[PDB]
Amino acid sequence: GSHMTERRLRVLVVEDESMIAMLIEDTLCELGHEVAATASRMQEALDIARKGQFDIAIIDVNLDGEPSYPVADILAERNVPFIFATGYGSKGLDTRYSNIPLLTKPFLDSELEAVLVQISKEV
Ligand code: BEF
Ligand SMILES: [Ca+2]
Repeated sequence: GSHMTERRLRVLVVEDESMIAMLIEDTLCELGHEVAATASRMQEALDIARKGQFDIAIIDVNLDGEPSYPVADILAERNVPFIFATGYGSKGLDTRYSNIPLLTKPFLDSELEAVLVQISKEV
């Protein structure tokens, strides 16, 4: 309807080290998001999952330890509006995006895709 949202856009992207940290400050720089998430954190990672409408969340890296806890995995068995990427590459996350913006944060076409494969969709 009319009463919608335009400032609730947030993206929580996390993983072991901070390689994802500044990797986010650049995303919000373009989107203008309010606050993103850096490094893997069970406390903040829970906010990207329990929120339900946090826009997007990335608890990548699930290898050499499978550090994804039941907060991201669960977030996958149902998949809401968001995106993800880990050593796996998304088994089949079903989001309202298109099942195309997913990966393992290999740094080369990851996060960018999630923001490039969308382009809003208003051509
Ligand atoms: F960087 Be998260 F290692 F996958
Ligand atoms: Ca990492």
